[PDB]
Order: sequence, then structure tokens, then C-alpha cells
Amino acid sequence: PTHLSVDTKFKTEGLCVDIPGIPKDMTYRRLISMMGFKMNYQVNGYPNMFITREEAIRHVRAWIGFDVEGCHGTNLPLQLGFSTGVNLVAVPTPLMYKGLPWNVVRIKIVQMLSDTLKNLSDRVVFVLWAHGFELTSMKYFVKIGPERTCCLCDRRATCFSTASDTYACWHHSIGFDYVYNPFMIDVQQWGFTGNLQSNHDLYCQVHGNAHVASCDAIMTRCLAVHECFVKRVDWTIEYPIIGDELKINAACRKVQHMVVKAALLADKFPVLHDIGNPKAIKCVPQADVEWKFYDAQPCSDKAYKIEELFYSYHSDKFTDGVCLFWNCNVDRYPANSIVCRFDTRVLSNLNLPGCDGGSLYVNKHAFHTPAFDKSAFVNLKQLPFFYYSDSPCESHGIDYVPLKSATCITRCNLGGAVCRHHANEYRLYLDAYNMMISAGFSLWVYKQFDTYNLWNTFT
Ligand SMILES: Cc1nn(Cc2c(C)noc2C)c(=O)s1
Ligand SMILES: [Zn+2]
Ligand SMILES: [Zn+2]
Ligand SMILES: [Zn+2]
Repeated sequence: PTHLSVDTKFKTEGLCVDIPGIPKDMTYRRLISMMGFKMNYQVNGYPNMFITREEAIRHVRAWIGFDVEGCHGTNLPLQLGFSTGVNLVAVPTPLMYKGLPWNVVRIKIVQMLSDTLKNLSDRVVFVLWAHGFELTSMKYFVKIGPERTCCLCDRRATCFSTASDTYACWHHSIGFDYVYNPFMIDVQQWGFTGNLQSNHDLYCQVHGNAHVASCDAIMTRCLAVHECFVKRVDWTIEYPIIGDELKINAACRKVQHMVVKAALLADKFPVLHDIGNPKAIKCVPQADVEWKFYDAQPCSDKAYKIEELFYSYHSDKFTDGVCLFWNCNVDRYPANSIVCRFDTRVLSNLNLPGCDGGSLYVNKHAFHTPAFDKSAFVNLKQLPFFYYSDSPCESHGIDYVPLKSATCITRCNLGGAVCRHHANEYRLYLDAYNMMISAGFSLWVYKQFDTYNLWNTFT
């Protein structure tokens, strides 16, 4: 039960229009052979070109939707579409390139996958809604063999160069022409009734069908994402570290502690309603406040309707005190709220494009987040940056430049000059805050929040 067996049956019904007379009885072994690839009984880490749904989910960062549409098939030119929005035309002799021979097309394919994937994954997973041409065209840009390492580094090889007879990862593949040991999955094998557009449109209104190959490639990967992350949710799956994951998570924990501590000091709420993650711990352990928890797992489909989290008859009165929605995405927040809401629009190596405007945020775990909506925050306002500290002004134990700032809410700044300790802690906190903002997170607070109320907590 490790990899997908090559002797597993492959349903060929979706392939019989491009490939008439295709055998109904088909294995991955016979299919790979029909595609022009010789697996040669090789026990060298690449057991099958196709992968399981579980293997695909573990490698979601590698997904590239791929679709080939016949323009006019060895006689006709093909249109190669990718979920990157790229459309290449291969002559056999929404970016739309004119017809070019395969030897130049393959070079472009390696450039595009390398630039899209080098900071995401150690491989490519071509996500298909297989009809024939995409599988028969792979011999023109894909080479297979034993698992290899990069000529310039220790990462696995994902490319091959016929010109130099060498292999490279996605980072050292400049000038490489072949895709080496790609992975693939046919979404049609999961059992669907009807075509791609009818299944995709059941869950997504953001990707139209402009009737080009890349449009289908986009709808394919989107449908795959909905099936694997929207309706099916697995938070036990671990994902490798590819960037600032640890810093972003540390920063988010510092910002939450800071923002919640200050709201409780400024407005002295008697009760706080913590709506979100059922495993949450009090972010401000020493706060006076009555801390009440409400369990609500991350919503991956649509944002929670505030009515279904609060009503149908807990303090019951969420209107008493303040409500904390730390990454708990709701359709419209109540006015007495402290809110952290991930902005799905953010461009990043952690944030992958998702379904219905949403995004797949992959940081240790994969969280499909519903589309960001500015109207969720109409009863709230954007939370401004501030650093608050009631700790003593004491250095203990990095060269200094005097800190001058209106947002350093400390006793030293109240009394005129900011001390070295609060200046180091202010700069560190501003860094953590900037990290979290640029990671996509947005902070919102109740309209009456005013940091001016924090100065009298020093006397
Ligand atoms: C990461 C990945 N980026 N893309 C391209 C893309 C972008 C950009 N916005 O929507 C899609 C779809 C993939 O297909 S995988
Ligand atoms: Zn390399
Ligand atoms: Zn879609
Ligand atoms: Zn100080």
C-alpha cells in the first residue's frame, strides 16, 4: 500500500474519443507502454508515472493542471494548456503562443515548470482530466528513468538536457529540454458523472471556460483541490518547510498576545468569547477576563454564517464583552470583535491558488480558506500597528540607535525617552508584525479601540 501499482486498472472510457478502439481492460503498465515509455523493470524509486490520491495530496505544492486540445495527432498541431495560464502550440513538422516545433516547445515547458515550482516542490504532478492527447503528447517532452540527483546540487532531478547529457533540479535547469520523472494523476479515475466543466462549475464560479486548453487545465486542478481539500479534510498530513513558516507562526502568536492583551487593558471587557480552533489555549494567560471557548474547526468551503455559530438559542450573549475570531472565518463579524483573517489574494510560496476564489494555505498543514471578503468587516475597522509593554525598563545582556515612535506604548516613552530594552523589543515586534501582514493575515478590531487608552495603564 505504498505507491500506485502499475497493475491497477485504469478506466479508459474518457480516452475513447481521442483514442477510438481503446481496450476497456487497461492497467497503468499497459497505458505507460502505450504512451511510449519503457519502465524496464526498474527498482530505482520511480515505480509508476501515475500516483495515488494520497500521494497527490502529500504533494499538492507540485500540482500543475495539464490539458492538450487538438487544434486541427502527428498530422495536427496541439494546444498544450497549463494551470499557470500558459497555452503553447506544438506543430508536428490565457497567454496564447503561436505554433512552434516540439524541440523549442519542450524548452519553454521546462522553463515554466521550473519557475513555478522551484520554491514549492521537489517534483511536478500533472493533474489531468484525461481524454487522450495529453497522455500521447508526453513522449514529446518527458523522459523517465531511475531516480537521480541534480548535477549542481543535492536535490532530486526533475529535468534532463539532451545537449549536455545531464540532470538538474528546478533551480539549476536553465537551458534544459526534458521533463524528467514527472508524476501524474487522472481526476476522471475518481469516478465522476459528466464532463469537466459540469463537475467544476458545481463548486466554482471564479474559473470560466474561455474554451482554451489552459482553461481546462485550471478547472482540472481546481476540481482536484475541491475534492482533496474542500470536501475532504485531513489535518494529520504534514508538509515540509519551504520558507518562513516558523517565523510566520511565531509572529502570529506574538501579535495575538499583544492585540488581545491591549484590548483587555483599554476596554476592560468582563468576558471574552474565543471562537475558533477547538485546541486553543488562552493567548493572554494573566488577563483578568472570563475566558469562554467555542469550538469551530477551520471552514474550508464557505465562511461560517455568524447565525450558525451563535444563535438557535456559552454566555449565550456574545454581545457581552468581546469576541475573538483568530482565524475563524465568518461571513460578517459582530461589532465587538478582535479579528485575524487570512487574505486569500496574497501572492506567496505558502499560499496556493484554490477553489471558488479561496486559497490553499499550506503551512505545516493544508488549509483551504474561503475567498477573502471586505464586507465581512463592516462593523469593524483596520487594526493599526502599535507595540505595548508594561515590563520594567531594564536592558540585561546588537548595537543601538535611539528609537523615536508614537506607537511604542511604554512607560519610558510616556516619560520622554524610550529605553534600549523596549527599543529592541519594539523593533523585534514590528518585524514579527510585518512578517505576518506580508504573509497574508489581516487584523481588524472593534471601532472604539483606541491605543490612547493604554497610556493610563502606567502610573
Ligand atoms: C502555485 C501555482 N500557481 N499556479 C498558477 C495560478 C496562479 C498564479 N493563480 O491561479 C493559478 C491556477 C498553478 O497552477 S500551481
Ligand atoms: Zn540543483
Ligand atoms: Zn475553479
Ligand atoms: Zn522602557
